[PDB]
Amino acid sequence: DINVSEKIYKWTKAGIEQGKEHFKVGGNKVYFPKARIILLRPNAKHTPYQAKFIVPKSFNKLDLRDYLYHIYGLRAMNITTQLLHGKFNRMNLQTTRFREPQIKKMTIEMEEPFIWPEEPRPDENSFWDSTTPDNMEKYREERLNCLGSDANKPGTA
Amino acid sequence: KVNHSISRFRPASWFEKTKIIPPQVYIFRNLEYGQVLYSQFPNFSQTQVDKLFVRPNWSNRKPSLRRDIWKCMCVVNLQNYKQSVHLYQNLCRLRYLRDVAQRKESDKLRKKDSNGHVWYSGQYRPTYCQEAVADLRESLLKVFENAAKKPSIYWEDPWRMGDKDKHWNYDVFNALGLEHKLIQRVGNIAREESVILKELAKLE
Amino acid sequence: SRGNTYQPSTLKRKRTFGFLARAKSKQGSKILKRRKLKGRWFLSH
Amino acid sequence: AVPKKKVSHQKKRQKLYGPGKKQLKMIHHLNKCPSCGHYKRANTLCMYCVGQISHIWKTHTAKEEIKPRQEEELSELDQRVLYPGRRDTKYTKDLKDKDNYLERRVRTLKKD
Amino acid sequence: ARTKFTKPKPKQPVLPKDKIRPPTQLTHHSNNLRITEPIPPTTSNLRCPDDHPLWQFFSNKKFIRSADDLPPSSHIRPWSIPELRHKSFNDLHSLWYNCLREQNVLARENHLLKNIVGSTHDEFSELSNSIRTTMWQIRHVLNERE
Amino acid sequence: SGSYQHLSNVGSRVMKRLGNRPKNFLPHSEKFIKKSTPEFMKSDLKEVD
Amino acid sequence: LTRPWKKYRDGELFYGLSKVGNKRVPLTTKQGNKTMYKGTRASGIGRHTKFGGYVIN
RNA sequence: UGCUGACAUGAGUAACGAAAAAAAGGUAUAAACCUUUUCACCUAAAACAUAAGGUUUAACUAUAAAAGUACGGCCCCUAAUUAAAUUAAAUAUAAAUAUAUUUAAGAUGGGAUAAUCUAUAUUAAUAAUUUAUCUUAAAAUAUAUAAUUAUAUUAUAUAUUAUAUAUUUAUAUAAUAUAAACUAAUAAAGAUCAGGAAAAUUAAUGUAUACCGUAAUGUAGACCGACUCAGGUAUGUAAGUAGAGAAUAUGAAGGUGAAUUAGAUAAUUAAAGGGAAGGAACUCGGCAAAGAUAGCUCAUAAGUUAGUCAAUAAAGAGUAAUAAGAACAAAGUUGUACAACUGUUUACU
RNA sequence: AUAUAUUUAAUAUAUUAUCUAUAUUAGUUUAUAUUUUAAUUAUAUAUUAUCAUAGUAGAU
Ligand SMILES: [Mg+2]
Ligand SMILES: [Mg+2]
Ligand SMILES: [Mg+2]
Ligand SMILES: [Mg+2]
Ligand SMILES: [Mg+2]
Ligand SMILES: [Mg+2]
Ligand SMILES: [Mg+2]
Ligand SMILES: [Mg+2]
Ligand SMILES: [Mg+2]
Ligand SMILES: [Mg+2]
Ligand SMILES: [Mg+2]
Ligand SMILES: [Mg+2]
Ligand SMILES: [Mg+2]
Ligand SMILES: [Mg+2]
Ligand SMILES: [Mg+2]
Ligand SMILES: [Mg+2]
Ligand SMILES: [Mg+2]
Ligand SMILES: [Mg+2]
Ligand SMILES: [Mg+2]
Ligand SMILES: [Mg+2]
Ligand SMILES: [Zn+2]
Repeated sequence: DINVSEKIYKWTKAGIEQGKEHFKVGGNKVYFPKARIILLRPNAKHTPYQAKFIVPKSFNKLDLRDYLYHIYGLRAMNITTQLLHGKFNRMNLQTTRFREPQIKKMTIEMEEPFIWPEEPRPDENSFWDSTTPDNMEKYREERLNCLGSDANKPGTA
Repeated sequence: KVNHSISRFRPASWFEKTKIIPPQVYIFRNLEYGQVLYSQFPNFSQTQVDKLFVRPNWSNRKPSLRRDIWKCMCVVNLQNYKQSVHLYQNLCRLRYLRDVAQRKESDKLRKKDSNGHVWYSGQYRPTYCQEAVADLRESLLKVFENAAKKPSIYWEDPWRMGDKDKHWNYDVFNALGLEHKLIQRVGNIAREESVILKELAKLE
Repeated sequence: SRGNTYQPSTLKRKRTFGFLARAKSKQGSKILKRRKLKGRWFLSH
Repeated sequence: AVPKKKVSHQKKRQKLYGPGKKQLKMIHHLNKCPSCGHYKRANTLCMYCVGQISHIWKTHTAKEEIKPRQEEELSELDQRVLYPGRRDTKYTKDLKDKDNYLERRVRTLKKD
Repeated sequence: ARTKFTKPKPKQPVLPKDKIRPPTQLTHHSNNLRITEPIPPTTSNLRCPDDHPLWQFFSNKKFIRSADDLPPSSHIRPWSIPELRHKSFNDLHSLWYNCLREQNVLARENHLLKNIVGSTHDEFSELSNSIRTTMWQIRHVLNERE
Repeated sequence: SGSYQHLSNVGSRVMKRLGNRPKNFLPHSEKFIKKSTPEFMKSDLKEVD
Repeated sequence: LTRPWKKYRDGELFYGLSKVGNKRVPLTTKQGNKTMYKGTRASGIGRHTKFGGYVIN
């Protein structure tokens, strides 16, 4: 016989050949999952063969793999988890400290390369014009943090 | 007892005596900094890393041995063990040149980011990988100049090598049987990478 | 030179002043109840 | 070591604005610039003209912006794939808006 | 420490010429190697499949659903509980999965809207909420039947 | 923005406090809000709960 | 300077808006000793081994 | 010497916290941001890896990637210890509770295998306190006439070549191959202060490898000091040249040149350098500041509790050095009082 | 070595400019040094500079 890694590889290959699961389906069935996954844009370090998702904080690597296969017919060969730090944020400064969410991301290596559709020109799509909200924010800041004779100063926003 | 197959630089004679694997060179990515590490074997220790990164700085950090962040990029099969060895040596030389002797020239070819540092996303720098490809190609060319099994470069990813035109279309390569067969994705390519490598070796 | 009397270590601080430490002992329970009655938002580390 | 009494409005005024030493003088010493009849300080090069000259020198003695050989013919899609533009931190953003914290030399009036 | 006195001892007899071994490796470098500009990877080398299952995270092949290309709330209505009540189990399951899929596409889009542009339009969010309501109704019906 | 707040609900108590502002100090917050909005967005009518 | 738009010495922090704050707050995975393991309702999957491994069930 | 708020006065005063900067270009926007070059500073660190810590400070939202082998946690196992937990009647007690005994928890420690890469699961049967590795012996190299003299070598850590046995892969053998340091493993062994605790084998059947830590900062602007505070803060590597050393000098590489600059350098202050003739005349008191004629090798009295204790003795010599000529180690002799002595003490007189 | 002109029958000679004194391998684990081997990888060459309390000392 042969060693464990090799065996695993063989199993995976067999699964692929079959056109079924390339991993031991857990004998633990959930019928109506409420989980959702966010498909993220790829970083400079990720290849086109890698894609990554924001997944539930309580999501298992195995579970993600399973989920992708069953719901989307996607074979994730290798999966890597990255849990992110929650940074302390506070709004007023008179209000309490608290941490922002611990968020969990997962990179998956697939066989077939994907690339995103190119993001819209800042005009053709109403929503993805990133300027107006920034402007609004700026205006708000001006309104709040102008104290005396800066009330007269002409608006930047 | 202490010195394993990886512990030392291994010449052609040693390989012949042993015959563990076919004559080839392995090239790995650092998957996080974006560095690249060459080797005569599918594994690698600290010593090799040290040899490769003699003069690091904030931009070119001495990378860790972190098992997980070293993923295999290239496996380049040649005809002779000696040839393979030569190629490996050339790669090392190129790396050295890039680092210490002709750093400035190298810099003058990289991509910058307004400030004028080498372009980065986090601590990942794309350019190193590119250099390693280019450098590798150069080394191969040199080897062939110096110079029947047909040579092949097994790629992690078809994407990673620029294009079949422009580069990889030198006459010398054409004259020899330089092939560009991508490795099989099929199973897990990170966890079961060693196994895959072994299989590849067996194939030749 | 005095002044630096608090020498943070997360283990020690959770183990001594933490919620679980308080809740485990009768005196601790009293303290927690007291803080609840005052309406403190934070019952202990 | 210490004031015995609160110093009266008068007294402080006279200490401050009283003597000549402490007063700002009027810059009498200033004259026409030979190249453009604007005001300039005497015995001093006009700051506009010199600046202009410097600019011209820069334009002429401009160093060749060493653009890499690869990135010039690098497909737009390919570029996007490679180098995706991140969001910059607050600090970086602040640094970028130079106009906010950085001053451009003002031009004098025309002497008559 | 070194001082006025200092007799520096020689290194070694360096084993007389004849006694040494021949080095195991003789020819090393290519004393002629050029530093060439890097070769950036190109996407032309790929063949991105059209029916790739990751396209299922987008509406059609589109980064953002435009305000015009969304289903307006005047037309769209969430499923009723009573109506659902007479639906097979399999069909219900299918519906649920569809809903989930839809949410995912909305979800990604919503995230993009929030994190990057920083918009407050929340159409996507509303849609997601509606979907969630339907899902919960379905769940309730399933429980009820049992 | 660049937050991830949407994916979580954290500082729930704090949110509740800031969401359910007592109604007698509603004039305060509203004034501030009015101050920090452009003329075309703002409306003279009082919101209902 | 740390930041060139603030030349003069103000009441500004090297980073953030206030050093102090409520320290009595639920701790996450990121804080604590090496030995502090929090976990995130992800693995009641298999069983730990006598030696350190993990056998999935 | 009311309390809270606001606003003055001192005052546009002191200070802006160990300090090396310059030019050109970004940018007819820059003392302070970035880039290049020059110069400097730290270098057994101001470097590179890390532990703890913390308003994520990072090279950032498209974000810190692990089946495991010079990867950590959890997990198994316990230490110190802890536990409204556990034995008509465990024992005792105004209540609270306390106690011994079991059970569980508890790292700062222990925990199979593994690049000629490795499998932890299930079932069935029957260690180490400290410290040293000398002397001898063996063989090797040269003088002299088998034995003497002098010298280095002597337990382990690979590669190459040549042989004999299974059949290029294995086994064993022989020969060849530097120095001073360090590491690990081996064996042997001296001291009294006598040196942790806790969880078996074989066979059959198995394995799809979970969770979390991972940025940067870490002799510090990112911790503890109310401050971007000359304080406090754990571990490893710490280029060569030199030398007994991690001393001291330099500094290859890396890093850094800073939330104040520019001038001027009065009196005066601090921290230094030099000083004729004097040499303690100063002063409470040689306080302070001078003052070192080898750091290696010799040579070193009285006294004495016999310990080169005194002793690193003073003086003195050998090598080096003849008035021009690094830094660091090294600053005398004697009497008396008190206390044997090394230690401990009033964190902040 | 490369670049640029010259002569020669792309090659070689010589001129000018720029850049270069490296690097890899052996010698039983590591690191450094030495010597070999590889390579174009050098001067008991002139003159400087920096640091060591102005590095130290003699004059000034
Ligand atoms: Mg692996
Ligand atoms: Mg305090
Ligand atoms: Mg206690
Ligand atoms: Mg603090
Ligand atoms: Mg931490
Ligand atoms: Mg009163
Ligand atoms: Mg005054
Ligand atoms: Mg004054
Ligand atoms: Mg002053
Ligand atoms: Mg300062
Ligand atoms: Mg400038
Ligand atoms: Mg040193
Ligand atoms: Mg560091
Ligand atoms: Mg236990
Ligand atoms: Mg400090
Ligand atoms: Mg007197
Ligand atoms: Mg006197
Ligand atoms: Mg001394
Ligand atoms: Mg005493
Ligand atoms: Mg120095
Ligand atoms: Zn003018």
